[PDB]
Amino acid sequence: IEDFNFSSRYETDYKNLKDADVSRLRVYKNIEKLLPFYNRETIVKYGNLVDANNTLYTKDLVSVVPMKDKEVISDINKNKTSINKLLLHYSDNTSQTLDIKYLQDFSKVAEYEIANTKLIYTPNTLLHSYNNIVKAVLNDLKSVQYDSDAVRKVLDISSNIKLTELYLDEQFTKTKANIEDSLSKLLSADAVIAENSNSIIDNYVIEKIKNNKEAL
Amino acid sequence: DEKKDDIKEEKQVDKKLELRNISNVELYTLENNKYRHVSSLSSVPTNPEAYFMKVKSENFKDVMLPVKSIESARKDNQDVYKIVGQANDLIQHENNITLENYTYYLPK
Repeated sequence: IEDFNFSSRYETDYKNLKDADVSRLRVYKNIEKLLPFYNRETIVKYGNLVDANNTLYTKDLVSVVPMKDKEVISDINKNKTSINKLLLHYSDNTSQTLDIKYLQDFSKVAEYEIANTKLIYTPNTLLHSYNNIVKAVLNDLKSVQYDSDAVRKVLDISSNIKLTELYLDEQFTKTKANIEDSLSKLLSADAVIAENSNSIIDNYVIEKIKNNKEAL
Repeated sequence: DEKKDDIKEEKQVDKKLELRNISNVELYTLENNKYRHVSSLSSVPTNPEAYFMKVKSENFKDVMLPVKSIESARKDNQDVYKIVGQANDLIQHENNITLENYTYYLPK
C-alpha cells in the first residue's frame, strides 16, 4: 500500500508515443542516461535519430565526463571549458570515448553535442552555484582539530583510547587545507538544486553539513 | 465555442525539463527554525514559502524543488493539499495534458 505517489507519478512508459519504435526500446533506454532532465518527446526524437551502425544499441550504464583524462566532476566550474572526452561504460564492460563540444546550454542544464553522430550529452547537474553554501560553512569547517574533544565525541571512543591506530592525521590536515574544492564537488555531485531566488534549500544544505561537520 | 485549425510539423519539439522516473517524495519545512520532515498532516495551508520538495527516484539522484503554492483540494473526494514545485521550465506530462509545474497530492 502507498499514499498517492510512485504509481500515478511513476509514468516511466516509453511505449505508445507519437513516434515510438518497439525495435528501439533499448536504444531509448540507453539514450536516457545520455540526456536526463528532458521530456519524453525529445528523448524519443533523439532515439529515432540514433544511427543503427553505432554501438549505442547494446546495454548502457552511467557515463562520466573526463577532460583529457582528468575526470572532471564540478560541471559549473568547467562548463565553459570543453570536456573533450565522454566515457560510455556499457554493461558489457566495454569502454568507448567520444569527442565532445560545448554548445547552447540552458540557464540550468548544459548541452554538449557529439560531432560524429549528431547526438547530445548533458551532465547530471543544473549548474547551480554553491558559492553561497561553501562560503557560509567554510570557516566553520576550518575550525576543527583532529585531536580535539568534539572529534572524539563523534567517534564512539573514550578519552583514554588514543587516535594513533587510524594513521590519518597528516591527511586530516591535507583535507582541512583543500576542503574548498572537495566540498564544492561534493555539493555539485550529491543532489540537484533548482533554486533560483530564495535560499531555503541552500540553508537546509548548510544546516545539514554544519550538523555533522566533524563526521564529514 | 470556436476552435482554430492549426498545421504543425515537429521540426523542433518542445525542449523542457521533466522527471521521468520519480518515486515517493518527501517534504520539509522551517516551522521551528530547523528543517523538519513534515511527511504528512498538512492540516492548515502554511502561507509562508519555507517548504522545499525533495523528490526521490531510483534511476538517478534526488532533485530538490522549492515549493510554489499549497492548495487544499479533493483528488479522491478527500482532504488533500495540492503542492507544486518551481523551476524554470519543468513540466509534467500526465493524462495527455501538459502542466507548467510538477504537482503531487497529499492524501492524508
